[PDB]
Amino acid sequence: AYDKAGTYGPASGTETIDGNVKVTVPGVTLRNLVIKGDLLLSEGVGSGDVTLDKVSVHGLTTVSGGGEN
Amino acid sequence: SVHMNDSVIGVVYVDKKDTPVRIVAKGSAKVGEVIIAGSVKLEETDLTGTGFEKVVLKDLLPANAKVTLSGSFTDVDVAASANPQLNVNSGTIERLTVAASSKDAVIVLASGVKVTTLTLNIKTQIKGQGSVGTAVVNLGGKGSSFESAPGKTEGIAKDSVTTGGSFGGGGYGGGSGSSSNPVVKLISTASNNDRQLVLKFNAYGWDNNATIVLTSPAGKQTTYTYEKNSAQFAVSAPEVTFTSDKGLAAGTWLYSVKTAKGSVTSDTVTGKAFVQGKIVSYIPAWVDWAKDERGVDATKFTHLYYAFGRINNGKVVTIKEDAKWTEDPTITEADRIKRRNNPDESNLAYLTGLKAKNPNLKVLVSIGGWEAEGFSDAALTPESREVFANSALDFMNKYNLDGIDLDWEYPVYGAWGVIKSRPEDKANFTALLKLLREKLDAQSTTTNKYYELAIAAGASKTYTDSVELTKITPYLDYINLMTYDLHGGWDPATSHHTAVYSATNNQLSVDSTVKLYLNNGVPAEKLMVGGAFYSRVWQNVENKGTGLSEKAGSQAGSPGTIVYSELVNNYINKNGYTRYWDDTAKAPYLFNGSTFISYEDTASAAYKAEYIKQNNLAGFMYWEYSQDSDSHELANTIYSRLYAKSGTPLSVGTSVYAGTVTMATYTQLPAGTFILPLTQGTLKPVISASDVTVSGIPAGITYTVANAADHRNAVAVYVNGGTVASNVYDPIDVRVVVKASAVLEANMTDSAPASVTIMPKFGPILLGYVPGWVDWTNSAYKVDATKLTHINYAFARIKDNKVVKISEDINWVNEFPSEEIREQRRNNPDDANFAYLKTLKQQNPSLKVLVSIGGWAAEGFSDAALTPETREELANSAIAFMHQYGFDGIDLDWEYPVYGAFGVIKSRPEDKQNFTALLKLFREKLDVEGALHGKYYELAIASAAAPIYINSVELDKIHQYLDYMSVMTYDYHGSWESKTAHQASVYTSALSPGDFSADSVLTAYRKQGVPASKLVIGGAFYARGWVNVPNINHGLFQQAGDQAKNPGTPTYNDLVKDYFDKGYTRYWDNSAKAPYLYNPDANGGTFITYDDEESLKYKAEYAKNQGLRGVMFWDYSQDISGKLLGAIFNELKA
Ligand code: NA
Repeated sequence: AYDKAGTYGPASGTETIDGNVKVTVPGVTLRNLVIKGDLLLSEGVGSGDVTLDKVSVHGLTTVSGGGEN
Repeated sequence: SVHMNDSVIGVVYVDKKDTPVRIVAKGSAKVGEVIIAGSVKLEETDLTGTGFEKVVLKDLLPANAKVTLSGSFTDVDVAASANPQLNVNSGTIERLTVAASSKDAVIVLASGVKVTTLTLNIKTQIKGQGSVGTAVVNLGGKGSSFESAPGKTEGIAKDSVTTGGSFGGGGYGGGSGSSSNPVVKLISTASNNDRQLVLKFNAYGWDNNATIVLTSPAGKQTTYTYEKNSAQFAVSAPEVTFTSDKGLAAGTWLYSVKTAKGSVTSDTVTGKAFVQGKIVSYIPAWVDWAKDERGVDATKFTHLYYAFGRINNGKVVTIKEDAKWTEDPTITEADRIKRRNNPDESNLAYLTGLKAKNPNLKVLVSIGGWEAEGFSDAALTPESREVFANSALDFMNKYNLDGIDLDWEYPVYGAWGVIKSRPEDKANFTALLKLLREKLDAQSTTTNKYYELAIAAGASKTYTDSVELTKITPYLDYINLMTYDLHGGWDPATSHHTAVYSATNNQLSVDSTVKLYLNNGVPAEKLMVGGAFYSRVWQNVENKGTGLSEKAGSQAGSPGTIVYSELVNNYINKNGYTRYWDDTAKAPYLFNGSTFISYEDTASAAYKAEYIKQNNLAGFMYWEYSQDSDSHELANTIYSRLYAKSGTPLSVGTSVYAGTVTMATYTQLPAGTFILPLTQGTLKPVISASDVTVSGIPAGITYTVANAADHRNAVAVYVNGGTVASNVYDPIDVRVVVKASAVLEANMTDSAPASVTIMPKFGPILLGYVPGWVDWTNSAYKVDATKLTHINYAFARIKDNKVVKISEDINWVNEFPSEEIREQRRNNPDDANFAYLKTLKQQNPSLKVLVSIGGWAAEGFSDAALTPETREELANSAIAFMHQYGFDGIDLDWEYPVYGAFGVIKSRPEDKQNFTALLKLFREKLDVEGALHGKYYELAIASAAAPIYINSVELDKIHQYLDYMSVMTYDYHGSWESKTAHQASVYTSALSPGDFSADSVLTAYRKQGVPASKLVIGGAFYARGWVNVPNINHGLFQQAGDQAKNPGTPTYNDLVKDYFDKGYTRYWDNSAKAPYLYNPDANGGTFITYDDEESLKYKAEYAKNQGLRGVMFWDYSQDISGKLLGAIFNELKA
């Protein structure tokens, strides 16, 4: 489940996935998710943002990109 | 940037290259361990959850990576060889650790940051204004630097770290700023044996002034200033020490101190100091104190603990409400019934009422005791503790007590299952004590009356291990140490239960206990030493040695404990029990070959008191007051020792138990024994000849001295008997000194020479006063001269410095306005009485009849005694009167020298010495008369009981001129006072400590040096009494109302026809050996005090046993039955 978008995820409702995710670009909100398995953030996130609202990561988060602002 | 909003993340790995990722955690977010292998900034913003916790900079971290933290972290670990820098920009880190691998590590702590623990394992540079609470500098951290000093530094390389600028930790630091004010800092307080309070304080801005206010334990405010009182102050640099006067009341003092400099008046500082000398007397709740007849003399102690209040439903109740106690199945149903009705409220009222006799007396409630349940639960929680404490204060307040003591026996171990206990007892006891102290202080802000808080504590190491001594001690005025039951029949071999010192390695003692307590931080000041008024017993002890440290078999029958009074009555040197002393432990014990008894006596009490003074302890506590001897000897010993004047050692004191050996003929002295109990000091169980000196035994009569059989502490002088060289016509005074070497106590001095008597063969005298205002020739009741040895004829009088018949004293003749009485007085039948006395002198040719000159209101002595010339004239005239009317001697009844009976007769200060010169001259003249007339003439006086009398006459200088003193051991109390008491009692009642008796009066004469054989004990054939006397204890020692209808002085004859069996019941004070009458109906209640046949028997017995010359009574006319006289006479013959 390897994202490159916008604000991708559910609304007022929690929603379960699994497997190794790879949010690979700036500005990508992810919301009311619950991720069994890993979260990757890659050098492709660059100098830009990535928000995570009421998320869960049962596996490993790995921040390899993002800037300071 | 990456935002982690109300999210959950686990482990996080950061290998961001080149410039940092910012990672933020918002709201309820939650992050696992962050592992840093690149550039990063953790931030926690608007965080309600926990966010980040553990962070580690790993060896994969690249050179010059930027790593910064903001937030609240747990463990942060710098473990990265690439010259790591950690920036901490805000927040907190519990433990930051710089690993041995992190070469040239730099840690930058921004100004608001707090690292609680920083651990250094490599030389580290710590920068910035951020704070480190403890830097742990291990060897690898040697030479680390801090721009701002850590709060504390630990670890082996502590002393190698550098701090502060180039100035050195904390910097140039200067100034300021405008200091000036006088501040007072308290250093400490101390007491000494003399009961001085010493206050030491550092006074900054010493301007040669300060003001101290002391509050006594009884509430007296008192002020001291450098101005009025620099005599009591001593200044050094900041050091100033205030020193009170000697002899302050024992217990807790409150003080305030402050300095000034003209106007600029310092902060007032306050505290508590403790004055040595407390005596805590435990008093049992299960005695009915209102009915008790053994008495309580609260002058001998400072504190009275009511033992005990109990715990029911987590509150404090009287012991009658404690079912564990009242329903003990081991006693009888009738025993339980007494327990259920235990008179606690009556008791408590009687005991606080003893304040009248000692106004400084504090009374506390002691809560708990052996087998008292409820403490573990009471202390369990903040609300259980609240009910309890409030309850305790209610008890204290309900009975008007002065404080609270707890005796929990014991926290944690519960005395091994006797009571309920738990591990938490230990902190819980601390909290409970804290609370009580809080509440008592709270209440005192309202009442302005200070309240004590104290405990009783176990002597064992188990006990000290179960409580928080250093923690509880600040809440306590003192700890009462239970330095008794140290050993007991539970031990397989005998030892001492309450010894002062440990004589062998496994014997516990007061000293072992006090050393244990001092070794745990408890101050000496706050330690009361315990003593016991009971023994511990072992049965079936092997019959070896002295019984001490010997094996014991079965304790099945054993009483366990025997109270001291019972030991005195039936064991100590009685019934085959030998008294022994352990001179290393300083403790006595008994052994009979099978039973061993360890106990506390007069000697162990003195060693214990001396230990207390020597170690500057708080005082002496004992369990329990009611177990003492009849005389309260243990209580009295304790008081004497702790209140002894520094610089004067105590003298050995004696009394007499057997003071007469009587000649069988003019020259044959039978064998006999004098016995003298010690009143102060304790004989060695076995004395030696050199420990006692006896003088006055006739030449060629041998004697030995030994300890008296069947007495605990008395000398026996065994007179062998034999043939005295010449006839013995008068008594021989025998004097016994008990030397310092006789006693167990260390630094006493010799007793005064005690007087006892060898009586000549006719025995004691029996002297009757015969009133001259009775016409004896015509009186149907006659004088029986076979029952008297002596008569005093009352009276001749003094007119114009000449001795005259009583009809020539116009003051007396006209005393009453009755013209009948005046005529009868003018015609007083003296000549007829003198012919009558002469006929007496035929049917008892050995009778002596003396003329008494003087009596009540009789004038002329002070004038007669004034110069050699007036003495001469009075003496010559008294002698002419003596011969003219056929008298065999002269008695002088001067009532009274110096004080004149408070203005009834003329008096002067000079009467004191002139009385001595008067008697001396009278004895000289009567020697002359005797040597002219072929016979011996007596000279005697009548003398009074009051200390003012004793002080107004030179008793030790006058006895030599006198055949005897007829001491008026009567009129002690009467209508001039409002409270009832015995007017003539032979002993002082147990219920009126310090009161008058024959015993007390005749002892005081002896302590002035008068020989026993020059004393005559006085009986009164009349009564005194009071009206409006409450019907409580049949009127005895009761406050009485208006005395306008007082019965005055009825004679025994009046008693017979008007009082006996007329609504009066006869009672008996057995301790006083005195009768009294009560009639609830007569005049608001009427109480009568008199002598009867029984009391006169005992006066007579007293005379015989004390070696007195005899007995006298006033007067023959007052008992026409002959029974009062017959009682004396039969006992003196017996
Ligand atoms: Na946190």
